[PDB]
Amino acid sequence: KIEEVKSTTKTQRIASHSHVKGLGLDESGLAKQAASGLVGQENAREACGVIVELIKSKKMAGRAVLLAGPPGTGKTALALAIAQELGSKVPFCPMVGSEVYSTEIKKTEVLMENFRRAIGLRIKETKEVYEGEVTELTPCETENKTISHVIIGLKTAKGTKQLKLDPSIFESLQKERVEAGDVIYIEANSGAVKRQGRCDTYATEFDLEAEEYVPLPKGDVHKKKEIIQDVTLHDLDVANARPQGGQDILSMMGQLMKPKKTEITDKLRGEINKVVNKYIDQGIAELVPGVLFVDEVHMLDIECFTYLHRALESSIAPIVIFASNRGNCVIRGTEDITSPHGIPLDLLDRVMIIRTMLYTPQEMKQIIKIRAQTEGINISEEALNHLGEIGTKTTLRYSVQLLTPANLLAKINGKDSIEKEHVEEISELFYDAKSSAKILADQQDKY
Amino acid sequence: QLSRLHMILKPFMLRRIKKDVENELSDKIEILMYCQLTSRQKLLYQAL
Ligand SMILES: Nc1ncnc2c1ncn2[C@@H]1O[C@H](COP(=O)(O)OP(=O)(O)O)[C@@H](O)[C@H]1O
Repeated sequence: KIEEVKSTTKTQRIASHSHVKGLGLDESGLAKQAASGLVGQENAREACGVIVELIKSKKMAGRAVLLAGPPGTGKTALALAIAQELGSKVPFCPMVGSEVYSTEIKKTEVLMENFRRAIGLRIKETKEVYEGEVTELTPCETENKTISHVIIGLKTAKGTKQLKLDPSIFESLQKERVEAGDVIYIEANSGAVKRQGRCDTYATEFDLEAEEYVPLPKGDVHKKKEIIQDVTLHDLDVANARPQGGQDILSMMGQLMKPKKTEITDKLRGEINKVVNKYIDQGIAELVPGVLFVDEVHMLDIECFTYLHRALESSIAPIVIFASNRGNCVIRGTEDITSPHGIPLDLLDRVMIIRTMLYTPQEMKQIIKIRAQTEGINISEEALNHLGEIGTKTTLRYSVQLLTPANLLAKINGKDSIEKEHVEEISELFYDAKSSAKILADQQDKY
Repeated sequence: QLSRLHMILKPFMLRRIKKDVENELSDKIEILMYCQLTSRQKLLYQAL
């Protein structure tokens, strides 16, 4: 009769690009007027439909596209649209142009770390494991005393079996404090041992106890399973740089040291390339190269604008997306040479420039309405028009910013929607980047 | 039809129900409870 429901988990927060859901193109390759949260920029959204096909062709390697335009014109919005269109499986690497300055590794090497992180890989691995409750454990002895064999009895639901294992497995078992009656899970690819606690049968033995009890495992004592794994080249490279696998003492104690980055040499990269090629030839490894997104590219030091010449002419380097919003500026680290967008001409010749233009007042209202319905606020027509004129006066970012506090004041006094009075009062409370400049230049002598 | 069927089945059948025989039996309370599907459930429902 009485219907009751429960819902206590909170929703996700709203970012600055939470409404962009795709490029919103058509099958013919043209650009709509308003689709998937994007309006306008037809000449730029159409040019981004070529790029997604270029990514999905898995053919080229070492192509760069540079999005250029005034601030607030939707560069990174287009980049996130491309990333959303390409799907989750394709690896996407966000990056800021100011991250190449590090105190541990050189500027040049971070670019490689990001390139190798951009390229993905899919592996179909097979792991054979022995699981179950230990019923008997015995270390064998031989001539020096040393240990040569380990005898382990594992009892699953199906039954029990006895196994002879390498002394390294015995060392790992003694390391984890494994006795009889404790459920264990050993994998034979790496020799790792995991203890889950005593069996559920030994529950009433002790009135007071601290160990957790797991039920008896079901299935066979020894079994192999297939695991599908998504990895990148940079994961293999970093794992082989400072290894942590294995049950020895060198890697165990390397697991505890401070994780400092290191400069990977060309030899390890080449050997990893050979190994992954061998994996591909076996019909298991599938390559899925992705996209690296470099934002604010205009502030890479000249030592990074020039290594990219050799870094992009490679046959492995993925597709790189640049983004800049600067005019004829001086190149950082040069103090004498000026160039468009800060990027030098020599590197600029290797990129395809996607021009971006400023927005018209008509699209401003549509963008504001889309953002308002994304946040979850209701705005009247006159208030939306007033926000439109405000945006035409200063910028659309300011209009988007004003949407939330206006709703706050609207819901303070019982109103359910934003009115013109709320927008005007908010515009009075907060200042623009240009009005504040005026009131600052008026009193410049006294600051 | 229904009246004819009731007349036909009236002689060689009985019935009591709960009011005739329950002299002290609290009326059971029936409660519905909607439950929302989780993330994984939704990924699978989408696949389906
Ligand atoms: N075509 C568009 N459709 C929807 N929103 C847009 C569009 N272009 C820009 N925006 C919005 O404008 C805001 C600022 O633009 P942004 O993407 O940061 O450009 P830039 O990187 O050049 O400053 C973003 O939050 C974005 O949501």
